[PDB]
Amino acid sequence: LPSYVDWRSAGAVVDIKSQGECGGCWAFSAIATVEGINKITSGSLISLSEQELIDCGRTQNTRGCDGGYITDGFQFIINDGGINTEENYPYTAQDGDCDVALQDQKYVTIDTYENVPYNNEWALQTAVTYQPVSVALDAAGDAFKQYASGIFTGPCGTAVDHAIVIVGYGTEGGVDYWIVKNSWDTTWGEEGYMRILRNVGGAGTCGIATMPSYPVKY
Ligand SMILES: [N+]
Repeated sequence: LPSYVDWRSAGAVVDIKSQGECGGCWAFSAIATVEGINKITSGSLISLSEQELIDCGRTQNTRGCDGGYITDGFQFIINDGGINTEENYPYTAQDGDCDVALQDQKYVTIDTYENVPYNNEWALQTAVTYQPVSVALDAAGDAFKQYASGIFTGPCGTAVDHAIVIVGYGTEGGVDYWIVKNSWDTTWGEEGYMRILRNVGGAGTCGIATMPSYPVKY
């Protein structure tokens, strides 16, 4: 595998978004990876609707702004036969009525999704080499909330509660890192992104390797 991977350099990452107070990061993350795979496969980068997942994708324990799971985001897209764009069904940071006319308007599709073997940074690295990957990490501590720059090393636990997207990896000064796209606007981290310590074992830094998944588009 390569020593550096950055999906931004390949035109496969939409500009940073901001989720506000709604706890819909599960949607932010699933959408970011679907945007990525769509670019890779079709050659065109389109910003997709997190709002549609929040409003129309409620299922089991995935309940809009109340929280949910990345995989239920992928499953919504699969079961619906597609997803609409950010421009057509814009984000409001609220739990709303699913707009069915907009739900029926489908521009991008995926075929299935896969889970990366949990707690295995090598398997995660391999997956990131081919496409952006969705992950969840423990973002509850102030160190995470306060992050402004550098390769973050913690402190943080491994009981995940915030979904984000890995868009690459690299090494600098002998220190391996993952490049993470967050949905907290460009005013958090390095213009909206974070570099976080890689190859630490087990669940990874802040549990970043404990529950990865990615969409598949043949
Ligand atoms: N849709």
